[PDB]
Amino acid sequence: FRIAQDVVARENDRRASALKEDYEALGANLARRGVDIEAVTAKVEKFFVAVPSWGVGTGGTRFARFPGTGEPRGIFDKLDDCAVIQQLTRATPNVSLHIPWDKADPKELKARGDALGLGFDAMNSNTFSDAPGQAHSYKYGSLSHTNAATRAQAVEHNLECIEIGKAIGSKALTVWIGDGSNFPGQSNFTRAFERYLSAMAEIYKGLPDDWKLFSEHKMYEPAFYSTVVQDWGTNYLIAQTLGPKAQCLVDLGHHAPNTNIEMIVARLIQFGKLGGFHFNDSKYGDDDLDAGAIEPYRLFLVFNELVDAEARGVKGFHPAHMIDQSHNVTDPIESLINSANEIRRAYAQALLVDRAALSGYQEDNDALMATETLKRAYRTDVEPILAEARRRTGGAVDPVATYRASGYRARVAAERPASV
Amino acid sequence: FRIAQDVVARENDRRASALKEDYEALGANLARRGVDIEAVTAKVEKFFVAVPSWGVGTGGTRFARFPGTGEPRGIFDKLDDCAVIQQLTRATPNVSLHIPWDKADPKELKARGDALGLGFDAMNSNTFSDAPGQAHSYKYGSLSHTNAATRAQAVEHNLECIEIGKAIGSKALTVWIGDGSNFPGQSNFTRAFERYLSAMAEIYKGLPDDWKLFSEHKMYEPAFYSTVVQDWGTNYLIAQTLGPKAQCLVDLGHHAPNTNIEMIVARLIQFGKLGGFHFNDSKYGDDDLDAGAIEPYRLFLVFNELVDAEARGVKGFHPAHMIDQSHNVTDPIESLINSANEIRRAYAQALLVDRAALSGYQEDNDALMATETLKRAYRTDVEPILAEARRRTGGAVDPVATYRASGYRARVAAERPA
Amino acid sequence: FRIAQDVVARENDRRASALKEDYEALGANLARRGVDIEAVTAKVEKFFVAVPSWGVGTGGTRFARFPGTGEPRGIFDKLDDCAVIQQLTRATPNVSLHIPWDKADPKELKARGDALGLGFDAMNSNTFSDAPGQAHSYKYGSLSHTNAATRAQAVEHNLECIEIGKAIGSKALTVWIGDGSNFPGQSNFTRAFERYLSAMAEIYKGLPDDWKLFSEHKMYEPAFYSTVVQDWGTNYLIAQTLGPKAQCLVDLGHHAPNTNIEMIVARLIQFGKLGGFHFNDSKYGDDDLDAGAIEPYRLFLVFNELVDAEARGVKGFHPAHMIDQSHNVTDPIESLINSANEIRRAYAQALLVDRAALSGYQEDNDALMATETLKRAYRTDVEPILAEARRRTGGAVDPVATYRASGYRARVAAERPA
Amino acid sequence: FRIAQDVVARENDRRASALKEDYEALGANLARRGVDIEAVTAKVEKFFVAVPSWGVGTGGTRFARFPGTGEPRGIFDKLDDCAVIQQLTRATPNVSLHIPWDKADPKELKARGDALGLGFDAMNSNTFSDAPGQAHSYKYGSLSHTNAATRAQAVEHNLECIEIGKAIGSKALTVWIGDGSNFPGQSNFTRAFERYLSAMAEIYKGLPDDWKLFSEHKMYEPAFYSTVVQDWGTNYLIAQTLGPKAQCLVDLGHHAPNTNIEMIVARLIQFGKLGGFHFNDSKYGDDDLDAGAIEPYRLFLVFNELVDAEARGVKGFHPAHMIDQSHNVTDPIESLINSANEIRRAYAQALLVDRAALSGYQEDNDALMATETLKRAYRTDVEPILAEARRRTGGAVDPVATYRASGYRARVAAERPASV
Ligand SMILES: [Zn+2]
Ligand SMILES: [Zn+2]
Ligand SMILES: [Zn+2]
Ligand SMILES: [Zn+2]
Ligand SMILES: [Zn+2]
Ligand SMILES: [Zn+2]
Ligand SMILES: [Zn+2]
Ligand SMILES: [Zn+2]
Repeated sequence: FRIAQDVVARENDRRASALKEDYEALGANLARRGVDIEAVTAKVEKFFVAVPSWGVGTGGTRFARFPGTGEPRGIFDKLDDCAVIQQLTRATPNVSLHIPWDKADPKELKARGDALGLGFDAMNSNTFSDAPGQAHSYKYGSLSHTNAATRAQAVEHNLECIEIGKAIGSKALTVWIGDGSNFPGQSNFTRAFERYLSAMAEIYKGLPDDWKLFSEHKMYEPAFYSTVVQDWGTNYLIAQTLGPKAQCLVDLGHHAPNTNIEMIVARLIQFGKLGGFHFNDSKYGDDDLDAGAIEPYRLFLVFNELVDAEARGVKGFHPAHMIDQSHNVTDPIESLINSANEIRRAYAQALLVDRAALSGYQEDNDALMATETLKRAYRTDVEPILAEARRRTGGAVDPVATYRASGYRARVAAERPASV
Repeated sequence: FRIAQDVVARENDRRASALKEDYEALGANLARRGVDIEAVTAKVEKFFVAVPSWGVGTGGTRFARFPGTGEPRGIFDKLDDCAVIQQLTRATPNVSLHIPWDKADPKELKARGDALGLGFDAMNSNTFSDAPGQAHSYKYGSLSHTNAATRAQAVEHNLECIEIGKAIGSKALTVWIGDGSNFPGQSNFTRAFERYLSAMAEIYKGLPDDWKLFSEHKMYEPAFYSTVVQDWGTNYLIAQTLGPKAQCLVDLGHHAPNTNIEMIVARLIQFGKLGGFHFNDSKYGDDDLDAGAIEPYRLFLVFNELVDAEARGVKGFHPAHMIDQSHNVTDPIESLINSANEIRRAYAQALLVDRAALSGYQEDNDALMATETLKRAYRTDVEPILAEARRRTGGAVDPVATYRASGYRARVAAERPA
Repeated sequence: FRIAQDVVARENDRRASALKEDYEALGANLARRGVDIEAVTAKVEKFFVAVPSWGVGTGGTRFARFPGTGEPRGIFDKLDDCAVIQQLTRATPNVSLHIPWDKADPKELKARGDALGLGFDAMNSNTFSDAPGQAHSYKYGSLSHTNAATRAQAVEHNLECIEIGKAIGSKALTVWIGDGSNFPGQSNFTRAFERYLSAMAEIYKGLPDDWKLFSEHKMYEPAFYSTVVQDWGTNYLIAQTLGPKAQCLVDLGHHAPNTNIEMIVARLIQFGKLGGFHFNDSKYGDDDLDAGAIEPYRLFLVFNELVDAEARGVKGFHPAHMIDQSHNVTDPIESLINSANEIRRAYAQALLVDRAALSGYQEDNDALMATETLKRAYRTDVEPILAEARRRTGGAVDPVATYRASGYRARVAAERPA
Repeated sequence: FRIAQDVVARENDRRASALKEDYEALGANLARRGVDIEAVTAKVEKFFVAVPSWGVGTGGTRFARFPGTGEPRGIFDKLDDCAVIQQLTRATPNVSLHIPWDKADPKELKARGDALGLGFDAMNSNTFSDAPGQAHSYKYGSLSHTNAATRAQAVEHNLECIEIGKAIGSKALTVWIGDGSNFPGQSNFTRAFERYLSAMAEIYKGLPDDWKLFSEHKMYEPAFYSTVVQDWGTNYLIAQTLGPKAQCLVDLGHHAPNTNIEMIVARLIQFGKLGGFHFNDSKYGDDDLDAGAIEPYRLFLVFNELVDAEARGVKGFHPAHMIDQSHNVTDPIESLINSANEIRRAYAQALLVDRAALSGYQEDNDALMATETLKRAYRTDVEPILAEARRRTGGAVDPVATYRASGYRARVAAERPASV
């Protein structure tokens, strides 16, 4: 236990009356709306989202990285911090690894995860940066590089990510590369895409029967003119061409300005190619900010589509969700905790939508009442639901508050010497 | 001849000397670069782009419309003006009609075209506005409207466009609707798209083998929250789903800010779904401005993908090129003329690209030289070639100058009600 | 009374039981946060936003207009509909008129307003479209047109607006123009701005001592390349140059993609040039959609700045708020009603912000808690406070429901032509 | 000479014939247009743009950095590299330093400059990153930070930059900070701006009589929610508040999507607050790509505004232009060489515009001929002019090729230690 259980008990107990009071008042409100709070809380308790191992360390920009105290160094420190998030929120039982950043003895990794109450989600390859001793540089690309040997090296690396994953209980490989161009003419759009497809096919072959291969699109950065896997369009083409085990990941901040992202999610669901959604928020580009800190309604609308599919069924709908953020000015553990909270909030509110009435208003072209139908769910403060769900599953009523009272940050600060 | 042949001759002779000097100098420059200027002029003389019948009249915004003098009244006046663009540029031999705005007797349309020296490009259906006497309003959609009757009506209108088209020489149906929503929840994305797909399939059945069914995506406007056919991604799903004769249409100004459009072009070409282009320029949204008036380089880069397609030997690749612009503050004829000129300008520069050298710099990851290889073609002032091509084919060295020296605007201003 | 009072009371009783429960519960919740739900309600009852006389009529785009039943015709019909919005929501006691659209005997407008329980807000001049019998077209601009006569005509019209407003009680003139260019070179940015400044100076001279002159910026549309008053930066230059009675209007959907609108509001407030805010919502451009229907948090954040201004004790702060929306796919009356409610919602949420706690987290750079302090206020469902505010002031608990139960649309649909 | 003269000579002679044919042809074409080419060349050979010392090193993103061979070791190697750019383009006689990065004995900096034929442009302060031993971190800001001692520390640093500048011949301080917030509520917008204005006033107070203070706006990055100096509006307010010596710097890639940047330039000129223009090119955000590589027409339109200023007779307009770019996938020296060329290219075309005819078309609202009048200039290939200008001033007819023929990169690669 990273956080002392008595601390959690103590903090949860001092707030129990306040929680009960809010949970009952909201229950009566929902009752009058033909909604059983219990059924909502039970689904909220089972909604999980994978945490990225690299998310608990302080992020930065090309201009600077301002570390806080107790920076986790290495996958072990990182797992230890991810455990706090899971313990207090009970919404992140699985961690997503990144190779080579988190390379370590498989057996040791698994053992550490099991001891912490954490599992492992999709593996993440890295061919957007060069590692020491690497024979071929990825400066000009990897899987789509013009040099065959470089592509081969990129493919072999992704294969190794699978072998590591197979050994720790993982069932998928996410592939996000920087590949693209910064100048017009630098790359031949079609030929680079062909090279990419060809290299991905080889990785696809190394896929066990129960594994999936996720490709992630991004409009720009690190490439500033063109990017091989630039949008969900190219992303769909990829998934369809690779096969059944290949699907597309939709990362909120990876789209052009004003893009209707929730429609992209619905389009992928329909054609059974939505592998999963990567949560974060943005205002300008791929800001990788805390989920819901900028546009919480947008987040709700995305979840509205997920819930529609989750309820109405849909062939091939088994999303692998993950938070992908950079925490440059906050305590990384606190931001991930509140972001996971935000993700469950949007989920919970999506569950309140009256699907029948909505469908009626859409059929009648009653736009005002259709949008109002969503707003009724969205405007609902489901915090008591999120907190109770946490309380019933070993979590903290108020995660951040509990995390602060535990002095966890100061503790790892004493154990982890900083640069200065 | 909408324009007096003597006016054309006078204004050409007035610029002949200068064109000879410019053409020979560029000819010499290109020879040093290993390019035969005659081979380019020959290709430029063959590049054509369709003019929109509805682009010959002054356009407007939701705030106002400020018509100029001699506004065309009806499709026949419009064809008369389109003939001027063709006569002077020799690059716009085909007119794309819009129904029901251009509804008229087929035989007459065909005859007028033949007399003016104009053919007919793709037909354009219109279910994004209610025509008088219409049974069902498209207020809430057409091909994807929730009401079955409204959808059938829209389907029927599209089939009718095909009938009118067969009788006048058209070989394609362009489908662009405003279908979408302005509010979250108003529509169910998936079901709306399913309806659209079923409707389009019905239209596909009635599509002749010598025709192409072009669907056109747009991010927003008229719909401000979501649009059924919002981007090329959906456009590809549509075309793929519909059949070998269904292709995607790419309108330059119909994309999200900063979208790399030339890549969209390359992607569609690779999967054989690039039906054609709708040229125009923009800076903010779907501004429908004169081609290359805002970003001429982007226009060159789009054409760079087109010229590369041919070089890479892509089979059956014959995209239909059409200009889709609104002229709110200029003489629609001059704009269209210069827009067509700009399009040909971009194409000619693209032809100057040293494909071998570019391929070499791309393989060796010499980004600087690869970009400079494109710039060397783009920086070349190809006006001499554009002017010569026009001259050798009956056009004007300086189209707009000739157009103004004829007093055509004043003329039709006196023949048409103000 | 446009809406039968028996209906208003019947629909309120029908929901009076559920409301009391929700109200008491929120009251209890707020008390635990050290907030007296009555003080909040008291201030919400006093928050007003003006309604545009042109907003009650169905809006459209350059592609089509899909009118509904009983479309109002003329100012008097529009005032009748605005009265409904005011009666049910009690948040729109003032109407903003637009000339020449609403030109009519001032004495009559004044009387009809007093009878309907409506006042008149800022006047709106119209030089972005031509009226019949107009001597000079505004095709190429109005207050900044190169033609002196045209600028003079634009100035007189605005002066005329001031006069009509002086007779009906208005205290401000709002000037939004389309003036700009669609092509590079068409306008000399500086010369054009100079002309605008000089002309606005003349309109300023016709301002009574207690009036305000509001200049409204807009990035683009109808001008697609450049706009004389393109952003708040240029807007500030205008207000600072004209004088103390000149201020800037910030319209939500008139900004570039991703712009931080709330910072703009704060900057203008800091320098005393925030004349007022124009509410609506958007996703792509100047969509003019219902306020908060797309991005409610942004709406809330704008109000957070408005509320903080009072908290810091900004002197002379009296913004003239107004709704500026286009309703193309819903009953205009219904949309304006929910827009006004959404506005009050953001306002009430802004009031719930624990300023002491917030400044505390800002001071010690506790970003996470600072942002959570806002969220605690924003996430709070204040509908009961809004519904209770309307009930106590003669409005409806569920305005749109009451409106639909009254059958008002069918009524005016019968009294008015199709 | 960084580049041997026999090489520059040989390469020039190799291209003399083609240059002669293209220049004389163009000259004739211009004569037929009523333009004397010699007059353009004479103005072109005197147009200078300052080069950033931090631009001759390979740049990177927050994802990776892929250095090339011969990366400059310190400021002295960097000046050496800038000397090559100057020798070959003859368009970048001045270098802009960045403190503390370029810290060194002012006497030695000045001496190396004079020795290489380089002058020093605007000084650049750095409070967007933490240098060793600071009493306070700029993590949450610098000049607008809530902590008084932190702001005082940033102020002092800027004053030190001025002292170094005065010792080496600089006449200005460029201030660009990262200050802002990544979360709504994190900063009180107004309080932060007030703190920034007060602090900047103190820096202003340290300005010599003939120095200028340039404040540079930027929409986002590193801050992803709000930025203190976010746009030209805020920038104008700053310059007007500080005084006559304070002006605004306009960096191309620092504006929101679709922004009309040329108008901004016009607006700042009209009110006398355009201190200078930082050149680069972009497509998505602050891409910092080679100038004119993405949108050459927009570059031309910016110059059109600069030149129209002289046409309208603006007095005392002497803007301080600088290139501010990041070269992640090219030889920095080559990218800087071609960017400088592109800038002179756009400047030359702007000089070719028929202002007389243009003012006529603007007055009678002939939109079409007005736009075509600019195009007739922009479409003109002025390369021959740029090349001749370089030949006349000791530069190379084709800088990049001459640079490659010299083998300068391999030479410095064998002299400079790669970081380990
Ligand atoms: Zn991701
Ligand atoms: Zn990302
Ligand atoms: Zn189109
Ligand atoms: Zn269009
Ligand atoms: Zn407005
Ligand atoms: Zn507007
Ligand atoms: Zn800069
Ligand atoms: Zn920058």
